Amino acid sequence: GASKLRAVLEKLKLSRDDISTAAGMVKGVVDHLLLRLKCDSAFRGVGLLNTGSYYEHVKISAPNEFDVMFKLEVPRIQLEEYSNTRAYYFVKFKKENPLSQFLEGEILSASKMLSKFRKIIKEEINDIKDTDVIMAVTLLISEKISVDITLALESKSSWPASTQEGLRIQNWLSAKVRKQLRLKPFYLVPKHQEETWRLSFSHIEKEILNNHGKSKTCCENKEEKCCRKDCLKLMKYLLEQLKERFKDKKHLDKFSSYHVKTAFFHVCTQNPQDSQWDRKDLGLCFDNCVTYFLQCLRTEKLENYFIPEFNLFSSNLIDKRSKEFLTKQIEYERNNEFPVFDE
Ligand SMILES: Cc1cc(Cl)c(-c2cc(C(=O)O)c3[nH]cnc3c2)cc1F
Ligand SMILES: [Zn+2]
Repeated sequence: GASKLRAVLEKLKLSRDDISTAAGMVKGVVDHLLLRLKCDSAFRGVGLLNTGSYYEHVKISAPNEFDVMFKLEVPRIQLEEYSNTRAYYFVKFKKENPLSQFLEGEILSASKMLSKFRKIIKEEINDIKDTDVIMAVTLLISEKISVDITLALESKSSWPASTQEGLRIQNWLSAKVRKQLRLKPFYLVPKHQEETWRLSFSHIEKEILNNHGKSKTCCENKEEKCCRKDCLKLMKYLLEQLKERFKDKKHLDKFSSYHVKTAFFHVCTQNPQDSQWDRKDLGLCFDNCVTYFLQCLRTEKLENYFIPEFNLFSSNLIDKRSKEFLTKQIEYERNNEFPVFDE
């Protein structure tokens, strides 16, 4: 039952001290690269974007994966939507800006900026090579710790129209809160071909996770302890284990913590009351997350949390057989009392 899930979470709590030291190994490399990129004309206004829990600047995507986001303040920015994709945009300017070396008429080239960014990193990684670190931009600190670095364009302007019906937290976190979060900046990340940038809102996650209840006092006292974070921790861990178990057959390579997070938060909108997340119902709640995620896998529909018209589970992004492989693996883990959590 819930007892089994609790022992998994307690096991995960002890490995938190090893990924706090690993977060430090990542922070040293990132601070070294930041003062290196800041001396450059193009990356003069480069800064670190705080997205997670460790130092705020470092995030976690898998047992050894780390996510770092380098922001770049881009004032006087005009966005042009690409072929009604709702998430992808061309970057255009409204004077003598430092970003001028990557322009092609009016369109700011993503590949041209990511080339200079990647080269400076590849250059200082060989400079301070007395700390084992090798190669959007992925590094590997001491044959174990993997770190994915992302160059983001910060826009302090209002969120584009595609987001209007996104962040449906009004009935959970409130309308007052949605308005305040929508006052925060948004980020543009190069696309994974065209010179387009994708809307990123990863920085908003830390805001909601540390203030996740309908009640302001959620998880501040024993009498109001919910199982929201625990369901996300268990949903994330389930995929990490499945990805490790089938790293041999490549079908789970496209699926990430991002898909697990999106689906979990959609269940938060679905279940806005803290009573729908009681700590005694850990098993029941985790299953509702598993069921919605399996419904997403089967229907080939997982909506971006900030852009409803953008499908993360589109045939274009992830193939149907990759989705059916995860559907049958999870369905099995559900029908075998989760043996991937065996200890
Ligand atoms: C409630 C909520 C839910 C989600 Cl899913 C995200 C979020 C968004 C992006 C993004 O690119 O837009 C992510 N990219 C990597 N992890 C990400 C997490 C932020 C939130 F505030
Ligand atoms: Zn809570």
